[PDB]
Amino acid sequence: DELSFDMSLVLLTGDTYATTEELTIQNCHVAVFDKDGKRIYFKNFYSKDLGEMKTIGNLSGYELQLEGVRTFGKEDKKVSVLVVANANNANNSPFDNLTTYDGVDNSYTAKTIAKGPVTASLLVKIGKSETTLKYNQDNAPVTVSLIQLSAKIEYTGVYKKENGELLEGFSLTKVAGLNASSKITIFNTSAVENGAFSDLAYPTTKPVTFYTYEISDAFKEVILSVQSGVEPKEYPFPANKFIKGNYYRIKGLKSSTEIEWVLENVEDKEVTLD
Repeated sequence: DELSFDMSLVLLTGDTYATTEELTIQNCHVAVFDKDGKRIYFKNFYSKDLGEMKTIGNLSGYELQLEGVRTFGKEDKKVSVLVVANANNANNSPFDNLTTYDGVDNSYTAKTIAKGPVTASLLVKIGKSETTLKYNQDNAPVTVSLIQLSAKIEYTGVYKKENGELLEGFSLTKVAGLNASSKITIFNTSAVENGAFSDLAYPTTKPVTFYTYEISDAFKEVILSVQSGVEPKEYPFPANKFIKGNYYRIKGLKSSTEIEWVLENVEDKEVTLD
């Protein structure tokens, strides 16, 4: 005795600061679990399966079909669906051998990915939703709201404190302390939860907009090396201020003395300085 369901899945990347690249999903891993956290179904989707990015004004996302989710037929069955976007390998995902959501061995909560945020169009997103599979009844769509597992950081230069005029020079030469490792079951876009850490090199193209996974250690720093004449000076920021699913701007204020740095949380419209 066994019944088979097909689920309609909606992946929402955004609900106007994120670029089309940063909203792109090229591949994903979808996992379905029972009430006890046992994985009953999983599927790895790629660009031909994900289809096109649908957009209705302010909203944007992808539609997916989960064919052949097997149950054992006892009316309604409450389940949860977890989506990990842009972390798959060529033909499979690193999560394929994870048989439980929360467990001691081979679990999604224990899983750490070490592939750092570098490409805007291949940024990892994660989401989880709870639903009920209605037996011998017509299907209904289930939406999964995905968050950005990385933080977005834009260095916008050094300005004159007196008039707000942008100064020439003050080139970003180095960013040290960016994180390339992360947990995949953390969804709070307001608190730092990632305990995983490994060094993420600052690209040789020295970009002004760059990414990192969260850093929980209160003693870790993200250090910016900006030109101040002959030798570039180091400027440290608390690594735990950059939370996943947020966009930040680093601005400096020159006053013929030192530089007064400003950390802005763009979506929240908040600023933090000394």
